Amino acid sequence: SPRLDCAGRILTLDRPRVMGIVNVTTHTTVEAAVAHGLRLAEEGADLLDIGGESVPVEEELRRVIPVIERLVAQTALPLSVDTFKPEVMRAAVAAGAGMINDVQALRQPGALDAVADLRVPVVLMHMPAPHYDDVVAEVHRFLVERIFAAEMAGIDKRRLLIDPGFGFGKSTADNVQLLAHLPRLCELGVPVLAGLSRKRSIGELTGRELPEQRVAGSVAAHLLAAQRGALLLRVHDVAATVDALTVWQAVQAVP
Amino acid sequence: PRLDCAGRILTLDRPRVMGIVNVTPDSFSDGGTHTTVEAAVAHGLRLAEEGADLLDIGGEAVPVEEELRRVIPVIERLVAQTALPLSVDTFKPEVMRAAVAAGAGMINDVQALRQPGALDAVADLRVPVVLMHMPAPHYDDVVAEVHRFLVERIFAAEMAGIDKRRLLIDPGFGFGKSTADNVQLLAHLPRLCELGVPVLAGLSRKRSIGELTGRELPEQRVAGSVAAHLLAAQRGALLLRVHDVAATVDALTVWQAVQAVP
Ligand SMILES: Nc1nc2ncc(CNc3ccc(C(=O)O)cc3)nc2c(=O)[nH]1
Ligand SMILES: Nc1nc2ncc(CNc3ccc(C(=O)O)cc3)nc2c(=O)[nH]1
Repeated sequence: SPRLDCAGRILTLDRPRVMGIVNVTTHTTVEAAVAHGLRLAEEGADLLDIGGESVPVEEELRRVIPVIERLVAQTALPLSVDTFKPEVMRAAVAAGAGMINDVQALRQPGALDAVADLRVPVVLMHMPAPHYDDVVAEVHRFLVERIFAAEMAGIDKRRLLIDPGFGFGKSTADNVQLLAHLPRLCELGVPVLAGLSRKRSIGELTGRELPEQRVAGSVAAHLLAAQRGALLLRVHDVAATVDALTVWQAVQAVP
Repeated sequence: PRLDCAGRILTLDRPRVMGIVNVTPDSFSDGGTHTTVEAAVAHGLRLAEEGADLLDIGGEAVPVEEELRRVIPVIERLVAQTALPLSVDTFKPEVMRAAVAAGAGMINDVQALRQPGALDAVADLRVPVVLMHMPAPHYDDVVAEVHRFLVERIFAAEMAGIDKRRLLIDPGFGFGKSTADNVQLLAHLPRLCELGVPVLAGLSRKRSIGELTGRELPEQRVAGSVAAHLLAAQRGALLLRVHDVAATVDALTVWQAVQAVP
């Protein structure tokens, strides 16, 4: 099973794990984000993903660093930094972040070299909605190219995670196709992370217009993603996703 | 399966949702300004708005006269205010007959027509019937024992003149079953689907869900129940008996979208 060394905090993917979303978009903003990350840790998150973007590096650092510093001291959970900027990647890891969550899959100038030096795990996400002749084949080809580019830069394959990037330049039909064909992405030999949390495609499938109305559909999408091979799930609704996976694990355990 | 619920058709081309409507004073926040009937009707209407495919009305040891007093006015009001099929959750043939006369289109029987007169009552009514298993006792093989019991009740119903096409079966999750027995039955649910009759599963906010997730209160068991019901549908169940209708509907809709991909 994949064993991820998140700067000393081990994340073991022997079973699907839960990555709690901590959005940090001022002391009162930092305070709210830290309290939320603590709530998600109590709800059974296996990892916290800290994001301060959607902006200049120094602004992104002002938001993310105090949250990383406080959460690394107050929780024993691995911490992920959601950024595509190499200067943020280096500074966040210096602050205590144990993983890089990169929507740009190390395509920003200097990201490859920055991460090669850090020895933390890295999520290689797909983001190009454009027309796809075959979204599954195109996402697979892109992810192969990024795995190889990371390996050529000196990043050990065992530090890699991949992600189809649900909702990034993808129609509802493209997202459903990627979820249904998720086992094809699991053949790249690297753990797959799926993030469908309260996303527009969940809302379109269920007719739920607002993010918080999409919890039931998101918990179901994440259970299906885990059934189809995903080993990490990026969610807002930690306790609910934990309960869904626990029930499924009990059923799956029956010989 | 196409179930004719006294004129209201329930098509089981996909897993369907049976909304739980409990007609008991205890089931509602007793402020003291609403009647029990009024609260149960409003709840059944809310579940219909949430996308329930059928409502299951239950009044229950409850004396038969009190059971009738609870379920009948609720059935009369819901049959007029919704187009959904209505199930009556009862083991008493007097309630079965009266509920069908009031507008109920299905009988949901925890006793699988074992009460004296239930076989006769159902044979005459020509409405679908749920045959549930209820004996927690020690089981040498809970799956084999539940399967045998259900075979015997299907046979008994057919021998009484009840057309096989009007039957549904149900493993009775939580009825004389440990958490381990319930998990075993859910995991081995495809074995029950081999009997050629639609399978109903009800794990809604049940103690076993609470034990699996560490959720002490019924209302904290929603996520675990929605997951159990999705797994039951993946494993062959065509009907799901739930409190959390909108949430179960959303889970099944996402799964249907994924399943539809060739
Ligand atoms: N690795 C990873 N990181 C992410 N970071 C932010 C986000 C947030 N992105 C959005 C994209 C689309 C939508 C949408 O509503 O479709 C909402 C948020 N997603 C992910 C993701 O899925 N994977
Ligand atoms: N067909 C059918 N009807 C039912 N009626 C009442 C109930 C309520 N039964 C309970 C049994 C156990 C528990 C529990 O918490 O274990 C709660 C309710 N369940 C069903 C069911 O599963 N199937």
